[PDB]
Amino acid sequence: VREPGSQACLAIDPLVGEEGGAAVAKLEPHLQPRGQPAPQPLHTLVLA
Amino acid sequence: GTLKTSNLPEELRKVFITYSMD
Repeated sequence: VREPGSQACLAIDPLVGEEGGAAVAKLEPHLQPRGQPAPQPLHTLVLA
Repeated sequence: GTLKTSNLPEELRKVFITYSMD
């Protein structure tokens, strides 16, 4: 008989870098609000 | 959050709109 002492099997486990991983970022455009005095289209009429 | 600005050249700012009366 032989003993597995020296030849024992190996388990594996990755060295995950999640602890130092950057996050996913969401973008939102800062709308030029119409609540603030934004301009409007100058629909014109004629006084005949 | 943090602010970002687009380098969009004026040439790429042109838009055309097609629609119907309703």
